[PDB]
Amino acid sequence: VTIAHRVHTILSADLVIVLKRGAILEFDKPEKLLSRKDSVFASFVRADK
Amino acid sequence: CCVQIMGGYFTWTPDGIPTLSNITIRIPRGQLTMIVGQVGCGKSSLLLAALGEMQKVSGAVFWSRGPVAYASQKPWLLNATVEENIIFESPFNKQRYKMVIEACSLQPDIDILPHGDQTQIGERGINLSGGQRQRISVARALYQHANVVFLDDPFSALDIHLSDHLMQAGILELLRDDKRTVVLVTHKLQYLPHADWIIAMKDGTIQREGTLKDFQRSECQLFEHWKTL
Ligand SMILES: Nc1ncnc2c1ncn2[C@@H]1O[C@H](COP(=O)(O)OP(=O)(O)OP(=O)(O)O)[C@@H](O)[C@H]1O
Ligand SMILES: [Mg+2]
Repeated sequence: VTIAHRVHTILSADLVIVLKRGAILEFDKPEKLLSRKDSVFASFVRADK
Repeated sequence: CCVQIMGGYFTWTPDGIPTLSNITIRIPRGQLTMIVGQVGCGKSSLLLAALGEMQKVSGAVFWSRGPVAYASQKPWLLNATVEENIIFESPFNKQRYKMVIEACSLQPDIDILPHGDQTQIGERGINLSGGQRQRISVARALYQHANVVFLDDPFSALDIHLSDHLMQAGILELLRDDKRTVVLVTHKLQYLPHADWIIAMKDGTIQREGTLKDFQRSECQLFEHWKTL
């Protein structure tokens, strides 16, 4: 169970869980999360890459 | 023209192995230069040697000494008032103070402190999280108002939001000074085409030095840099 300061390293995970200020936001596989573009994870991986 | 060390040999113990050997370093006047390398490769050691913390087995350090602002790798605060240790015995300036803090993004973290700005923290006061310690350590050097500011892995306990904010605001403010050299080492090569000079090293020994027209000499090292897109 990983905590990531590098969203690019967590990319190889089986399931990614996103956290807002106190709750999960749509735990899912990384592919769908990055493809949705509505995920905050998309903003992360796009501002970091 | 500024700080330079030709063929330096530095060590920790005068009987052990000469940890750093055959180094040639340059830091231009009023620029932004970074140092990178592997883990434990010796990226803080060169710096502490160029700060006078290592008996040089050989070589020659040349300056201009000066009250160089600094932030150790592990952030370290004082057993005193938050204002008192971010100021650090400087003539208090409301404008510069608030500007530095906004640059370090500490206002929402100050608001949660019981006495706000004048909260008495330290090893005797109330304790807090490593992110705030790191930000205070950076603010101490930013408010320091020294010619050669100097950082050591500030982007360690910081996420992407706060790292972006600090980098952008603080470092662009530093560059906004007519002449204010700042030297920060980091692991994220993300901000390479923002640094005016680059120093890469491995196993202590330096490899290359040059920002763009020198990063075109080989594809192995530059591909290693761009491995993370
Ligand atoms: N305070 C110390 N006392 C003794 N040896 C040290 C000390 N600090 C570092 N060393 C040794 O010197 C070598 C270089 O250490 P240095 O602190 O430069 O690592 P670094 O590359 O800056 O760290 P990081 O990779 O975490 O940024 C290391 O192999 C370490 O074993
Ligand atoms: Mg180090």
